[PDB]
Amino acid sequence: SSLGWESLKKLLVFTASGVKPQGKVAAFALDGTLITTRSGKVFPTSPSDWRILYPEIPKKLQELAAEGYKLVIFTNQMGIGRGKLPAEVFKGKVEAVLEKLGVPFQVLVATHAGLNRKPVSGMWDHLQEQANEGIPISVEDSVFVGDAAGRLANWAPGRKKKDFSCADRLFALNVGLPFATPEEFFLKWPAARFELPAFDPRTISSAGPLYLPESSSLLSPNPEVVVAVGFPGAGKSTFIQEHLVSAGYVHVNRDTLGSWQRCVSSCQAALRQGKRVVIDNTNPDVPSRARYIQCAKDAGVPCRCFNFCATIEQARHNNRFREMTDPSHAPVSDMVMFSYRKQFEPPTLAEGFLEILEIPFRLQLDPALQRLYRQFSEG
Ligand SMILES: [Mg+2]
Repeated sequence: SSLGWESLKKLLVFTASGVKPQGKVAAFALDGTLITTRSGKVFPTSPSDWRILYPEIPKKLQELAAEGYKLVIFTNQMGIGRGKLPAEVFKGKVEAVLEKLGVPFQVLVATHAGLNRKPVSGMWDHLQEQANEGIPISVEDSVFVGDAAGRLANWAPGRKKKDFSCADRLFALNVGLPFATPEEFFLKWPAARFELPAFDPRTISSAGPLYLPESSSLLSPNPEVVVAVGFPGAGKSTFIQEHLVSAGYVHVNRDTLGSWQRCVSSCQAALRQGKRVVIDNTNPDVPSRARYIQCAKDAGVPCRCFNFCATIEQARHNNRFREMTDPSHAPVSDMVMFSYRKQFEPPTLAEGFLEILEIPFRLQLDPALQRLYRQFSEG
């Protein structure tokens, strides 16, 4: 009898009869890799809407098992976490697929966004640390096979669409696994052309200066207004807390003050009191920023802009990292991200700023969290 299903926080694991721990793994995505629709539709019409993708598949799997590879599936199924796909039904579909494939598999299912969702390596770490009886797995001798491979359109007849995702290729990259597409692997087709995301989080450094120009000072001894600018999730608020509010700057958040009449009133009152003020908002465009410049000008104090360099990709990456690691994080919607980008006009001295400091996007974190930060986290 099979050890069967285990249900964890944001993970399902199935261990078939005959699964043995091994020092090397041949791992597979499920949908689009081992199976596709029987119906010939892009998306399955029922739980039973599947067939084995290529008849070459079972033979390769038998060869792999005979060579000592532990056969494993790593499948994203966020429809389960979203409530659109019942777990108990998906479990049944998997068991039927495994029956048809005719070999013992261990299956890991990422039901939610976060640490377990490919390309993040959570499922690999669960396999290694919890589900392989303490046997170290040689990543160099293993392989991951999947269809979310970032391929350009037309790698084969009837593939006018590029891959929906690069999550499978990126999962392999994060873990250090050799990677192949189903057609490369099962069919021995030549390598398909693919693209990787433009932002590579492995390139993120703690290095470099905190701000530029370095000859400048983050603080002023006299009243002033600092206007922060940068994507939400860029880490503006954390920076502003650490360096300005800790130094006694009055924190101004337009969102929470109600009107402008009140935001500018707050600013003006702080300035009369001999205080320095920081505007901690996205402030993407000239009109957003002009209200604070005018406030400063009226009070006769300098206005400076702190321009956070994070790109949209870096911001979204940071947002996903914080969602996975920080229980106080307010998740930023893609709606607000792309909205900001639409509105963004870079700050210039012409608007009326005394100076503009650039704040490079830099790695802030426990060593483990640093390893996690350098993982691609979206396909
Ligand atoms: Mg797939």
